[PDB]
Amino acid sequence: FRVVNTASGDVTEFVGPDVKLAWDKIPEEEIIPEIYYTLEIYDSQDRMLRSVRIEDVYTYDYLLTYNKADFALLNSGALGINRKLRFRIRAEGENGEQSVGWATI
Amino acid sequence: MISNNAPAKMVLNSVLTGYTLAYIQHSIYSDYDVIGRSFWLKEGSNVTRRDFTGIDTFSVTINNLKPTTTYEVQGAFYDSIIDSELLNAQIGINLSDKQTFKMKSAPRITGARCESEPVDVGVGAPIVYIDTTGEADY
Repeated sequence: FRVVNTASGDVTEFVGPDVKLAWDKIPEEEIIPEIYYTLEIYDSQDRMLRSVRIEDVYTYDYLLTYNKADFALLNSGALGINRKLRFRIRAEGENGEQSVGWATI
Repeated sequence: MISNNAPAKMVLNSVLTGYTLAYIQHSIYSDYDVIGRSFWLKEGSNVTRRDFTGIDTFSVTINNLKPTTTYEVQGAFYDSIIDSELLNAQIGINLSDKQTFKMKSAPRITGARCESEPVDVGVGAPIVYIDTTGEADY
């Protein structure tokens, strides 16, 4: 679970206008017919947004339009962008339960 | 842990004034995501936005300014995160504090004249006396 577009000097910095996010395929996904990872996004304050139902995709991009147009206005009540972010993904069973725990940024 | 950083607000070290061109010395950006720098002039009645591509140099040259018009300068670097609409809104830019300077006046000639001394023998050498009102260095 890593941010590919992280800046060279600082790992905790991403240069790109948007956030492009990638992760490795979970092991033992072959036996299970379907696994969808649930990705939790937060802000400087712990605010739930952009909970995405994703199947068979190992890379997610959080576009600038997806960032400011959708939830910046929704939460802040105005166009003002949000910069500080937290990410949290966890595998989910198609029929069974989810994974042992969420994955750290 | 992952986070985004707005460009640090710059400080306009100095501004040299020309009655048509403006020279400004400003600090250097310190953030990787910086893509360009922008400025927000103030004619006193209408606000004009000017930006220059590239951040190679510490100086800028604002052109097409109204002579004999004081202006206020405030601007900062905007990174790839900042959008054109957001830049127009100037919400997350964190611009620099404004600074007021007086824009010089172009030269003008107050009067035109020419006089010469009468001479007993020979010819009086023509001379031109012309009185100006400008403030240009030369």
